[PDB]
Amino acid sequence: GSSGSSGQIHLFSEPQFQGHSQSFEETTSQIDDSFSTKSCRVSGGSWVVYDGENFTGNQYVLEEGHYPCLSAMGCPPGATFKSLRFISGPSSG
Repeated sequence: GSSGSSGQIHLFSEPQFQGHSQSFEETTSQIDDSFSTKSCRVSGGSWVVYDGENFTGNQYVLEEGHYPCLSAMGCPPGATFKSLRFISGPSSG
């Protein structure tokens, strides 16, 4: 039906892409032990991170790029993502 540029997100427990790391190619609902994430890495489409489970609560999207810290992403100092939603952003049609 709809296909194009692949998408994926790379989360890192510690800032500067350090410490623990977790990548998600498909839409996630629960994070590994709700492991906090200070830095992330978007690649191919945007990604929404909800502090609540089942994509509930507040949502914070992320453009394509490299986020060394949270500030740059916008998220407040002390946010914990529980669910993820891969955004195909662009679509051929």
